[PDB]
Amino acid sequence: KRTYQPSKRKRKKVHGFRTRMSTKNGRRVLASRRRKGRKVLS
Amino acid sequence: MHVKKGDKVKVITGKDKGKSGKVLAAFPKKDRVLIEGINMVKKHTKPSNVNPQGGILNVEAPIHVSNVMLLDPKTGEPTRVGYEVKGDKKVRVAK
Amino acid sequence: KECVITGRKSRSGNKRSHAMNSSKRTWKANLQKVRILVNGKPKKVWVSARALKSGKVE
Amino acid sequence: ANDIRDLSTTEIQDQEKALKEELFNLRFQLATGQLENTARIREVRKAIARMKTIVRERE
Amino acid sequence: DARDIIKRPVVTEESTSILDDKKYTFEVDTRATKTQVKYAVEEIFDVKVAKVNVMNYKGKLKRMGRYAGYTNKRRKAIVTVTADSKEIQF
RNA sequence: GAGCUGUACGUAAGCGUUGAUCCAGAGAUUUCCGAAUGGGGGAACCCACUAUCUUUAGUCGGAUAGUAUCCUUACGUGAAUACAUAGCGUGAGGAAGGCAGACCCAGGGAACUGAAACAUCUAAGUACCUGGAGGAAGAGAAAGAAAAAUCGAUUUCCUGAGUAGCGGCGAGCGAAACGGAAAGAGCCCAAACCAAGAAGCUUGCUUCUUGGGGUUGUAGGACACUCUAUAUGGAGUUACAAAAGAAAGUUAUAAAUGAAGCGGUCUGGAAAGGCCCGCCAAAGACGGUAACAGCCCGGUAGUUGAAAUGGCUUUCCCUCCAGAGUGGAUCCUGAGUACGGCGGAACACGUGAAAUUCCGUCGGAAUCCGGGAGGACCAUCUCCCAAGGCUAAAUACUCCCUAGUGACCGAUAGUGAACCAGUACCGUGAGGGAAAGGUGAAAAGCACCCCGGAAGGGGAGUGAAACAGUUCCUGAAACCGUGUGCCU
RNA sequence: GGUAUGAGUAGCGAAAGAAGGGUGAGAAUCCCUUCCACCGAAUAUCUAAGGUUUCCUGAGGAAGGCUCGUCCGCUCAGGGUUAGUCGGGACCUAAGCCGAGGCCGAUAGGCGUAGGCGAUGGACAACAGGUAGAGAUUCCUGUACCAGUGCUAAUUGUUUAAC
RNA sequence: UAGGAAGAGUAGUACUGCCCGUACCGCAAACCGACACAGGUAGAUGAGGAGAGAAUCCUAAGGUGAGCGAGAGAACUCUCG
Ligand SMILES: [Mg+2]
Ligand SMILES: [Mg+2]
Ligand SMILES: [Mg+2]
Ligand SMILES: [Mg+2]
Ligand SMILES: [Mg+2]
Ligand SMILES: [Mg+2]
Ligand SMILES: [Mg+2]
Ligand SMILES: [Mg+2]
Ligand SMILES: [Mg+2]
Ligand SMILES: [Mg+2]
Ligand SMILES: [Mg+2]
Ligand SMILES: [Mg+2]
Ligand SMILES: [Mg+2]
Ligand SMILES: [Mg+2]
Ligand SMILES: [Mg+2]
Ligand SMILES: [Mg+2]
Ligand SMILES: [Mg+2]
Ligand SMILES: [Mg+2]
Ligand SMILES: [Mg+2]
Ligand SMILES: [Mg+2]
Ligand SMILES: [Mg+2]
Ligand SMILES: [Mg+2]
Ligand SMILES: [Mg+2]
Ligand SMILES: [Mg+2]
Ligand SMILES: [Mg+2]
Ligand SMILES: [Mg+2]
Ligand SMILES: [Mg+2]
Ligand SMILES: [Mg+2]
Ligand SMILES: [Mg+2]
Ligand SMILES: [Mg+2]
Ligand SMILES: [Mg+2]
Ligand SMILES: [Mg+2]
Ligand SMILES: [Mg+2]
Ligand SMILES: [Mg+2]
Ligand SMILES: [Mg+2]
Ligand SMILES: [Mg+2]
Repeated sequence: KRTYQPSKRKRKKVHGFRTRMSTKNGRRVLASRRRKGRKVLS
Repeated sequence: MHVKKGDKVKVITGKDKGKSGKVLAAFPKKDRVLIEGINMVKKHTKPSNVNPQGGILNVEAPIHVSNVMLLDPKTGEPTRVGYEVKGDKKVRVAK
Repeated sequence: KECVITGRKSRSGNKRSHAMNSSKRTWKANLQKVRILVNGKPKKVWVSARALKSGKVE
Repeated sequence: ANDIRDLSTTEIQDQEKALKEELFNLRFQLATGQLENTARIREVRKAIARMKTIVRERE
Repeated sequence: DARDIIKRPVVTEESTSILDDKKYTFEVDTRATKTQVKYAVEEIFDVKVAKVNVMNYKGKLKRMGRYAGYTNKRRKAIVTVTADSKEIQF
């Protein structure tokens, strides 16, 4: 039994866009990933 | 460009220098120009839809415009070109 | 959490040992919850003991 | 364009309808592989656009 | 409008095989409800619609030399016209 | 002004001198997500209500608009509670979020490290977080600097000076004024008092509102007195009050015109090169063109140019405006302030002999005969007038734009990234993060034949070259082979 | 970064195959047949998660497949997923999360009331046949059910109270 | 029950019923394990004989012969008698 046990919902609830937007530090992450020009935030 | 399709030009550089002809096409994006009977290439053509028998076709390939001078239809000489405004539209003039 | 009159509030500085070790601390205002009329309407607000001294009305 | 400006709003509205129907039938023929002049499509699209533009300029 | 709701007919071995069962297959707007399709088809073809079945096709992943991407998501409607209705042509 | 329908080494249908494609200004359209704001949500989805149309025989459908929260404000309604007030509703404004990791101000604020250990100290008020944000910010018109018997707001640069100083007097930290420059600009309140109200009983006196007045040092103002202005003049949206518009000029955002060699020969695949002749030059910039071009092309110097939009500068309009002198009877001149104790911090200055400045806490002046500073403090002298506000320029930085420059790089360099790179890939995630440029002048990109299922090859042909053959300039070394002169 | 050496070496990942016929340039390895052998509380049949086109058909055999390959979960084209009743939403709430006002707090924020969201639970109406290259309680035939809507017809209310 | 109320039910008849998912794999070569990896992966069903049994052995339905082979039958190693 390996460390990554996938779940569509858990993925989005922990790491998803709305969760990132729900906190100041999550918004910092989005700002940082935009500044670096990532294709994919969240 | 200083020449357009239908103009008679002299060729002034290359293997066909001294030969004159009628500009058949102009490719202004590439500053290239197709002259009748100039820069003839041998295209090794597979049979297809157009040219169904195929064959080694002798046809014209484009020359860089800077290698043709406009033939003044008056004196039949190569010339540089000016621009003069004649009432309505501007027209090319010779030297 | 600040005096509504004077703006007094927490500010930081050093605690110092006899040996001059420094460690961060605050000074808090001597804020008191009191009923005063802010915009005519009386309500409970933080006011500094200093601001209540003499002037101001509860 | 100048010809469109001649027409009344209501008349342009009816000219649009016709063009919308035309565009629909072109796309239909195209999907059934019964359309040769495929350049017609873009013209009609542009036309519709032109007509909406004039109507919006009226107001 | 109704001709924005119906995009184009769907001409495949499957879609053609049910043109005799009075079942016509269309590509419709991806936001269009099957009710919007039922009234759209009635406004364009002057038919009487019995039922409209609809399915969402997600885009298919296609590579063309290093560059990979998705074809468009589609909404496909199968419109069954009543037994007394006129037929659509194709 | 003749071609055009982006790339990219396709087919098709078309468009264009009745002016296309293309270039610049203005406008229109601008799905959904996102502060996201009708409610919800696992971003790019789901589900409504209220009007007003619309469709159907009616459900079922469609279109348009409105509907978040808080703050301020007006108007309504309105509990316990009688008046009220909270609360609730509606209408106006406003905010929200983002970011140029820069610069700036503020709140909060490390540690490694140095001190050859380490605790005071250093690193360092740095990194970082958070807030405010502005094109700059901050500072700023003396309760200043000084000690000539004098300076006149602030800021930045040079200098003073590694000085004076601070410092387990260790490591280290380290000024300022004077002098020299850049740039310069000054102003408005609070209060006496005056007028007109409202609110109060202080009941004819006080306390709030709006206007006038008024701004400074042995003084200024109020206040009396007089002299001239009541826009004659003056000033202005960069402070000094604040909205407005016009016009002309200019700059930017597209462009136009623009001299002179097809010169003769040589080599060559090709001449811009050699040799020999000319010419233009306010143009011998740069680039391209089959090798190196002032005279071939795009251009270049010079000279013209703008319908539209924006910027700037003048001028007009428009708006706004009182200044001198003479008297110090009386009045006013920033109060929980200044100062002080205690605890901290900032000052180069580590509590010291510690002035000066700020924070928390407590105590707490004088208030014109008054007050502050000159590095404990007192006296004298000198200079200054705090506890209110505003203020351009010289300064800092560069996500950007335009024009350029380089004894800067040239594909392992230079950006991580010359190439569809923050991509692929790795990671649950934050985050980490590559490799990879060159056919030819032109595709002229190898018809045709031959072996082969193809791949691949050999001919033929194109080309200057194909040992330039679609990852194709050059093509080193390792390494892998075939052949053979000498040896074994 | 390239290329050696080790080296034609270790390894080629649990397992039963055989022949005949076919296909094809080519066959231990693809297709068919027959026999044989293996699993059978599974090595069968469903379904959820997760994956996301791998599914079907035709063509292909560079690379991938530890060999081969005519084959393939690979490459290239075209296709393919049908619901009032199945599962989810237009219903419900649990833990938990958010949270108007509010309370607390250098900033940032933390907490929390009303109110929301949130299944792993509650509620909730469809069955049997057929059909097939690729879906099927979804398509078709038959027979139903749930919720609505009008339209005809009587029936009964039409301000003392049917509903 | 508080409230609201002239339309309500009954019968027949014919219409109306949205969005999302639906392919395929799913004890696996398609999921988690870098692999076409002896591992891991919740739930429903899970036949017969002998049997208490879902044990065991052999079988049914159904599924499969497992992506290197041909020989050889030394040492040695492993797994077995
Ligand atoms: Mg993973
Ligand atoms: Mg469906
Ligand atoms: Mg919304
Ligand atoms: Mg040391
Ligand atoms: Mg010229
Ligand atoms: Mg020659
Ligand atoms: Mg050369
Ligand atoms: Mg050159
Ligand atoms: Mg003092
Ligand atoms: Mg002290
Ligand atoms: Mg200090
Ligand atoms: Mg003193
Ligand atoms: Mg004190
Ligand atoms: Mg002194
Ligand atoms: Mg001193
Ligand atoms: Mg004073
Ligand atoms: Mg590089
Ligand atoms: Mg190189
Ligand atoms: Mg090469
Ligand atoms: Mg060996
Ligand atoms: Mg061996
Ligand atoms: Mg072996
Ligand atoms: Mg195996
Ligand atoms: Mg068993
Ligand atoms: Mg398959
Ligand atoms: Mg192989
Ligand atoms: Mg195959
Ligand atoms: Mg049915
Ligand atoms: Mg709860
Ligand atoms: Mg609750
Ligand atoms: Mg819910
Ligand atoms: Mg199936
Ligand atoms: Mg299925
Ligand atoms: Mg496995
Ligand atoms: Mg288990
Ligand atoms: Mg069997």
